[PDB]
Amino acid sequence: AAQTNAPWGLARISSTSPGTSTYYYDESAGQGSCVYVIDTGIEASHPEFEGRAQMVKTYYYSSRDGNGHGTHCAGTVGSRTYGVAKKTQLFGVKVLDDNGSGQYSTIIAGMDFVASDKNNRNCPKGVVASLSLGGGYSSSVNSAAARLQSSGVMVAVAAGNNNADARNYSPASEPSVCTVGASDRYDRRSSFSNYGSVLDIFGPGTSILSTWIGGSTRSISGTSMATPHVAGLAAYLMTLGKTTAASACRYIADTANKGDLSNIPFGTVNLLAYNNYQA
Ligand SMILES: [Ca+2]
Repeated sequence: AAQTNAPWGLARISSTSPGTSTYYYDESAGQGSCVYVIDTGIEASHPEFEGRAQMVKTYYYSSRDGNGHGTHCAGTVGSRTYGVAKKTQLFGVKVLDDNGSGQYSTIIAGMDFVASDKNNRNCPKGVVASLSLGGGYSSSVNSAAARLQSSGVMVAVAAGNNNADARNYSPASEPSVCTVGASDRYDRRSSFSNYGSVLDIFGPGTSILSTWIGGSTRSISGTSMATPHVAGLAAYLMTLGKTTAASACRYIADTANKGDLSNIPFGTVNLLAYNNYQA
């Protein structure tokens, strides 16, 4: 399949080089997979989700996304126009309030929720979780992410937006999950992107168009935006078979565009998420 005039990040994920604008992908499009977006929620009624999104959990007085961040991330995973895996099922877990804040205890509860909740969902091709959030190093937060991964969920987490070594942030610093840095449309490391040995992969993160609340769209930037490209890619690859939750981060790294990004600090992987789709 070919989507013309796609957001640059989608085109990038299916290209051996930067500067094209058509997204190419296998028509299966993540059908039969599921992605949990653990964030401020998802506006499930957005036409871009086509009934494939739903809220499954909140820790606040509402499950509504009153921020937009979660809706944007979900859009990059699986919206019809702005998404990587255009046929995946999207499950919203609201661990962040409408200001985008959340206590680590609530975030941990959300991760353990997903590890159990997947047993209440139909995801024959596999389960992914996208965590576009983080804070300072916490062994408890890292351990929760590790449990989620161990339970059979492909966990993708944002590296963070501090232009610093991600070793000092959680869940970014958890070795067993897939830690995602951000790049721009000219294949530069995004200026805010964290880096370091704990990173596994980079994805498009600067000026990313996606869904927003009130049935709208907007372009924003962050490792928060890179993460759902990788989460969607994992879901897509899992329905193709290609890989599994336990192996998807390694597979994505194995098949990535290599050595193409600029301003990657010595010691950080130079790997850009790539679907290796041959039309
Ligand atoms: Ca990691």
